[PDB]
Amino acid sequence: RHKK
Amino acid sequence: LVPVYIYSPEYVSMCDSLAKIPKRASMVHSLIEAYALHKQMRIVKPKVASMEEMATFHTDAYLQHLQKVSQEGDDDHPDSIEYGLGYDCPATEGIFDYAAAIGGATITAAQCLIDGMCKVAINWSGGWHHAKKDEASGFCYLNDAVLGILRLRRKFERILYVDLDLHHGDGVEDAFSFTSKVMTVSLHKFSPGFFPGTGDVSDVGLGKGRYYSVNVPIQDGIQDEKYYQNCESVLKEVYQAFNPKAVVLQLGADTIAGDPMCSFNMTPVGIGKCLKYILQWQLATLILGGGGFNLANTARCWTYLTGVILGKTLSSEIPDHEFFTAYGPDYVLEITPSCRPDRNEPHRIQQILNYIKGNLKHVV
Ligand SMILES: *Nc1ccc2c(C)cc(=O)oc2c1
Ligand SMILES: [K+]
Ligand SMILES: [K+]
Ligand SMILES: [Zn+2]
Repeated sequence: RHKK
Repeated sequence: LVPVYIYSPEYVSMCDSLAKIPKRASMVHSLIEAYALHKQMRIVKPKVASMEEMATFHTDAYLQHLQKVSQEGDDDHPDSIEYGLGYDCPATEGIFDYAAAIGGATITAAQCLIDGMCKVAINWSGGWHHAKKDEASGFCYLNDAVLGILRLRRKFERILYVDLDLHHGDGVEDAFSFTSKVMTVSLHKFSPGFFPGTGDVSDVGLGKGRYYSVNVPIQDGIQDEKYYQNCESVLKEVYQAFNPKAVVLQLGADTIAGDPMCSFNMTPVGIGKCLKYILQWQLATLILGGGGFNLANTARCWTYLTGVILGKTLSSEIPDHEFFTAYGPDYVLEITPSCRPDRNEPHRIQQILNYIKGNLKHVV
């Protein structure tokens, strides 16, 4: 999971 | 033969409520209206997506959780983290109504294309391509793009999805990863640590849908000419091999110079050329927005692109309107690229292109  | 323009004052007000892009929908519409382009299009009021329509892609468990935290505004629900709600996708009050409005708007545009009312249908407030069936992601709560494609499947046997957003269209790709009825093509920044982190050229889909997913990894600083020539070559091979009957085009403006994300270095003209190449196919085409975090620039881009669809040359000077003061200090439609290098090596670009050509040979 990445942060946008 | 006149393009459809999805709009209603209630719809724009709804889209204005997004925390990540406040008032952007109004700015986009007002600039289009200021250029009097809405008079050259068929304005269609969008309907709200029903639970069942949304359930064509999203799970009931997710939709019910989304609706639950929406009515409350509960940003502290113990289940929200696993459902993708958090920093990127906060549980804003009425967020379910917002997402249902956007989904329905794209479905409405798709229905207009099915009914033969138009050849081009436009929903600039749509294009939320990160959302998965049971998870919000990257400012996307509901994947209106997928919903639109599923609606188009009623009439069109093969659908081509083209994603020119800065980020990888992972949600749309994942939705159709196992099918050959829909081909996804995403041009995006691909670099470790950059959202969403997926979409390498080696990603081609799974099972029966193998080779029916196309990814074009791109580095920082790419400008109009290199981007278009790279986009044209890929789309040319894709069109030959896949032979689509309908096109869904995501045009996120976060690739445009001036965007705070400061990755690509595009102008709306470069994107316009990609758009013109697709329109040349003369297929039923659903136009979506997406990213874009320099609001005035995003309005500049999508207004210019609207003119491209209408085949009109817009005045260089921004006409007076509600948000005129936000267009300083030059107050012109054109956008100037930044003075930073293009990190894309020409040999790597050709290398990626040849890899894609190799993959598309399996598409028969
Ligand atoms: N993913 C992402 C990146 C940057 C952000 C800022 C600067 C503000 C915000 O509210 O959310 C962001 C999300
Ligand atoms: K993209
Ligand atoms: K696919
Ligand atoms: Zn984006």
